[PDB]
Amino acid sequence: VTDQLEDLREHFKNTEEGKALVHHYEECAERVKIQQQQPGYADLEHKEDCVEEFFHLQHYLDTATAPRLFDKLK
Amino acid sequence: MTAAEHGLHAPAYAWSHNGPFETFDHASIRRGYQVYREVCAACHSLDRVAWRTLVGVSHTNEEVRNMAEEFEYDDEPDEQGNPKKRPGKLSDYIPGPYPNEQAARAANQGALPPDLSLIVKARHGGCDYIFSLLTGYPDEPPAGVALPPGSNYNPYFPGGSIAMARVLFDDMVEYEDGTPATTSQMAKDVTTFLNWCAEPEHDERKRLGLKTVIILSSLYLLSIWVKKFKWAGIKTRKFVFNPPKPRK
Amino acid sequence: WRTLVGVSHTNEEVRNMAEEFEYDDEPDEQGNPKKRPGKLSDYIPGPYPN
Amino acid sequence: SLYKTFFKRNAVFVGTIFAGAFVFQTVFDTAITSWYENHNKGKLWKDVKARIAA
Amino acid sequence: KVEVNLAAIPLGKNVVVKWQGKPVFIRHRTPHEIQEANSVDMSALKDPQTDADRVKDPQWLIMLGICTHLGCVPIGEAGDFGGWFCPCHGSHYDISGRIRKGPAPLNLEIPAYEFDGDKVIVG
Amino acid sequence: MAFRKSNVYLSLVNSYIIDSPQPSSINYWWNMGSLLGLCLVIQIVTGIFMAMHYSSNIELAFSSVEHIMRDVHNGYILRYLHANGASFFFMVMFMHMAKGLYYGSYRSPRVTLWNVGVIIFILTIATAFLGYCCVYGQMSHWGATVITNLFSAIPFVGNDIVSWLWGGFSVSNPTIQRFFALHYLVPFIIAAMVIMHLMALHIHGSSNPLGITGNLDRIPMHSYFIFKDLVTVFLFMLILALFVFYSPNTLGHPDNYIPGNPLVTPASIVPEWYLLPFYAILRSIPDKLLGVITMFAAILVLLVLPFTDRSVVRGNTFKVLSKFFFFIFVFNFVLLGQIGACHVEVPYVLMGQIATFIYFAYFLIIVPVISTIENVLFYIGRVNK
Amino acid sequence: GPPSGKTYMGWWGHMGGPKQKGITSYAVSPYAQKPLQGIFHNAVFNSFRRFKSQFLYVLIPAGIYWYWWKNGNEYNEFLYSKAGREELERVNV
Ligand SMILES: CCCCCCCCCCCCCCCCCC(=O)OC[C@H](COP(=O)(O)OCCN)OC(=O)CCCCCCCCCCCCC
Ligand code: HEM
Ligand code: HEM
Ligand code: HEM
Ligand SMILES: COc1c(O)c(C)c(C/C=C(\C)CC/C=C(\C)CC/C=C(/C)CC/C=C(\C)CC/C=C(\C)CCC=C(C)C)c(O)c1OC
Ligand SMILES: CCCCCCCCCCCCCCC(=O)O[C@H](COC(=O)CCCCCCCCCCCC)COP(=O)(O)O
Ligand code: FES
Repeated sequence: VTDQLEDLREHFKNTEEGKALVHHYEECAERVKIQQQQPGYADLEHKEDCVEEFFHLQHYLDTATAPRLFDKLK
Repeated sequence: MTAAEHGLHAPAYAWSHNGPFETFDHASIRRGYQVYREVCAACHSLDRVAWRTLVGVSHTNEEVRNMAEEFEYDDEPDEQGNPKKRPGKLSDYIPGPYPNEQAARAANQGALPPDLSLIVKARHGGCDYIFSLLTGYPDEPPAGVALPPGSNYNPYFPGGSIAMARVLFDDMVEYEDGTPATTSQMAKDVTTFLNWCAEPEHDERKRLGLKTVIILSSLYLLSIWVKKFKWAGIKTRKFVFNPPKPRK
Repeated sequence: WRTLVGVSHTNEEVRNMAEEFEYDDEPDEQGNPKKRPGKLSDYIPGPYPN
Repeated sequence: SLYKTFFKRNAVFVGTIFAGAFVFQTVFDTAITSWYENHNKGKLWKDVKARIAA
Repeated sequence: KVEVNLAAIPLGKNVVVKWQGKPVFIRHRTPHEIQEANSVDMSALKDPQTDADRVKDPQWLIMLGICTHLGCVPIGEAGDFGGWFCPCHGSHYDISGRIRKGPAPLNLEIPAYEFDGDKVIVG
Repeated sequence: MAFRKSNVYLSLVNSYIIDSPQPSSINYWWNMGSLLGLCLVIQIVTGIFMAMHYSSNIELAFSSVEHIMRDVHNGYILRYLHANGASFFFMVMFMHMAKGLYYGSYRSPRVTLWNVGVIIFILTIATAFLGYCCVYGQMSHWGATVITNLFSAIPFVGNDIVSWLWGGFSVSNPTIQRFFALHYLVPFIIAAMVIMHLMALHIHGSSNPLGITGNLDRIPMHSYFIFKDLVTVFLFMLILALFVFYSPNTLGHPDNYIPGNPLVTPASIVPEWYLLPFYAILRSIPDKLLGVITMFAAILVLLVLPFTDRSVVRGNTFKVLSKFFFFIFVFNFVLLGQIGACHVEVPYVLMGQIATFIYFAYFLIIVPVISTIENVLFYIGRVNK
Repeated sequence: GPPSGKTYMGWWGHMGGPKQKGITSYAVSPYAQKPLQGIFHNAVFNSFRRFKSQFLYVLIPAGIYWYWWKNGNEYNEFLYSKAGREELERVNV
């Protein structure tokens, strides 16, 4: 028996609202990967991370899977 | 503070002891101790919980006199002053795994793992934070975050970098009643147990609270009548003015 | 040990009388117990442990 | 009358306030415990104690 | 008064003790770290201060690590110069304990420590 | 004569709670004085029965609050009735200092009554603070560290006062052990200043919500306002019992359940919620010496209120402008209890500097100006010339 | 006991109001009338008349300040975003 949250978090990952967010976070994660390969990156002191785009994705799954999860658990 | 320094918000899980009449699920405290003893008893003290508090909550009286005789506490010394040990009893406390603070920071890479006896009431979020902290570990940090070496990411911790790695994987304990021991089942069981460790009065407080708001909202509604009864002479008192003759 | 300073012994005669005994230091960076020589802020140690 | 028995003498007015608060003490405590346990059937300890049947 | 010895503090370990109910941050330095400490110009700091008026015996580093903002805790041998990093607001500090990178407006203070041979009187 | 008048003790009971002629038009805001008398007995009786189990050392402070909440029979009742009841003290009292600020109860001949109000208010702030630092939580160690380090700003006598106040060199064992024997005491000084507060009231009697003379229609206290107080006693007991049994840790901070550690600072040190407006006045001035004064001036600016009110009518009941600007002051006081909780961040420093200017321009600028305009408008509205 | 000062309240009999004459005060016993005679039609019609008067003195002091608090709390959350770090560098310093 697999866990009850991760499949539930996978089910709300690929809805219509989630796929506009998990693509939007992935678009941030590509701009990081071309900034992390340019010269002079280690001494740049302004590094864009995608914690804001990850937080929008994680908060959407948090509101959708909060009232539904505890029905699954024994 | 940005959103990363503040921590992600802990969502509202539908616990079985929320609401003004629901008690603890005592079948999930007996299964919540077993996740404590076999996962996080290795590195977390539970300093304030006596063994006798578990008798009649989650375990019976014979089960705690065998759970407490595994450990060894200090006895008063013998006839020649040599320090001797003894097996525990019901009146002793749940012992931590580390003999002092510096032995705790030496094992867990500097960071001191906090005592869990009041960790539910000492965190903003409550049970929704302690549950979502354990099930909040991603498989990788978000792209752009460089953690310090030896620290783990989960976003619900304030600041991102926590020093606890993911200690809940599927079927790492085996329950005594055949419940499927997933991570979401196990994190739900400790968080109900650590809520009992923090609030061991949560069953009796919510039934004396029922006995009081019934009386103190029927005493209050009786006193509106006896106020209005004893004020009916002045509430309905009528004045008239016949202006006197100015001859005086 | 500090009350003996100035009453019946000097300041160096007590810093060489408290460094004969040994008291419990705070433990090291591995949590092992350790001892230290005494100082002026400690009490005169009794001869029996309990 | 009813006034002539109960509410006339104050010695028997507060006699049947205390005798009506002594009955109310044991009845309302039992009728709350018997409701609060029945609202949470399946979650209390004596339900877990019976369900450990091996 | 705390009386830690003149032979106990090692080179590459950052001692953090509670003297007088306050955190005191100690390291033992090398002679090459004296000129390494004040190598940055005073104009690249928000306060001018050299290693001379901060530490008397620049081999023996004695610092009080109550930071100027909240009193947060620097971590030993972390940061961007091999000194001390304050993860509370990102106040980077050197091996001389002066603010270079971070929003702390002043350097961390120095307690009145005195050498008398085979001891230091930190009081 | 009657025995309630002929005895030396009972005539003090008679002239205060039985035969005291109260005006027959006072609304339910006149019960907040009787609630504060009940809410003082709640703190005192649940202080004696709680301090029989409390050891005041720095090692056994936080460990013996948890001994109350775990090991004493009904100990969770006592600790929660008294930590929440202290937060209900300051909510009834803030509605008691705002009845009298609204209905003109500060004016003459009741300036003696108002000045014992500000003295009781200062000792009650000092009592609830000194018991907060007795739990030795994380917000209470770093509360006492931030508060008692403000007295290190007095010139040349700063450090000697603080080191006398701490009883050492930092907040240590003698500070917590003396913040208990003081905090045991000051309630008995409040319980004597309350008797010195009923004497200042009894010579001229209570006001009435119209602001006119109440010597014409007077009804006694017994069976009229005894039973009008029993309504709000049984209501205040009800809203306290929801906040004690059903949601006890709602008002307090969660960080106060961490045992107090002087080595690790918390995220943001805030006081308990009722000192939060004055903490935002203290934090607004970009100076340390002026902050200690202005946070103390904000309690003492209530004393210039009998001399700045330039109205010939007592109270704001029949006034349009001085009833609008009163509720701007109340909702400014709530906003200062919110900027005290936010961090020192843009723009909560321009807000906390503006919304502390409106706290002080109410007593010094708004009330003398809009009450002179409210006397020419009462005059030229009736006089025809 | 000593004689005290001149106060603006006396006691029963010499209360110190103006002399009043020709004011008749009829009142019935509370045992002969019904309490809660008008608890309805006062909780609906009277309690709307009280609310109709004193609510523009409470709402406008709470519609100036709640708009002020909300228009700062959503400017504080713009500065601490990824989109407002180029504005925070010019206002914090
Ligand atoms: C150190 C300095 C101390 C200063 C203390 C600062 C204030 C403390 C906060 C406590 C708030 C207490 C508010 C009480 C206001 C005074 C009582 C009052 O004025 O009520 C009467 C008023 C109108 O009634 P009248 O008697 O004037 O009219 C008679 C006509 N025949 O009736 C009304 O107009 C309605 C009353 C509605 C009260 C609303 C209270 C709001 C409380 C803030 C909640 C914030 C949540 C957003
Ligand atoms: C069911 C298992 C566990 C639970 C519920 C739990 C709970 C917690 C909680 C509530 C915190 C505090 C987080 C905070 O302050 O925001 C914490 C921190 C910590 N835990 Fe766990 N813990 C568990 C298991 C473990 C284990 C097995 C380890 C083994 C090494 C561990 C190591 C730590 C450490 C080192 C910290 C401190 C991290 C820091 O403060 O930076 N924990 N834990
Ligand atoms: C005006 C009267 C009082 C007020 C406003 C007051 C307020 C407080 C407050 C705010 C606390 C901290 C509560 C917490 O955070 O848990 C407290 C704690 C405490 N107070 Fe009082 N108090 C009053 C009277 C008394 C009296 C008369 C006593 C003792 C005889 C007393 C003894 C205590 C004790 C022992 C604590 C222990 C810490 C705790 O368990 O909360 N208090 N008080
Ligand atoms: C432990 C705290 C207090 C107690 C027990 C107390 C007691 C009382 C009582 C019983 C009354 C008569 C009932 C009433 O008029 O509402 C009263 C009136 C009054 N109190 Fe207090 N009081 C306390 C605090 C304060 C404070 C902090 C202030 C003002 C800063 C204050 C100012 C007044 C005023 C102005 C009146 C007269 C109001 C009027 O009758 O027109 N009191 N007090
Ligand atoms: C103007 O008209 C009035 C008016 O005159 C009055 C008096 C009040 C009422 C106000 C008060 C009564 C306030 C006065 C309050 C005090 C004097 C506080 C005193 C309270 C105490 C609890 C005194 C302390 C005494 C004890 C704690 C004794 C209890 C003993 C204990 C706890 C030990 C128990 C141990 C054993 C072994 C039993 C009004 O509200 C009012 O307006 C209507
Ligand atoms: C001391 C700190 C302040 C406390 C504020 C309390 C103010 C109100 C006190 C109420 C006492 C009521 C007695 C009146 C009375 O005896 O009238 C008596 C009879 O009244 C009653 O029978 C009332 C029934 C008993 C009420 C019990 C209330 C106890 C709740 C205590 C809560 C406060 C501690 C005489 O009334 P009569 O002259 O109209 O005939
Ligand atoms: S503690 Fe915040 S900058 Fe040093």
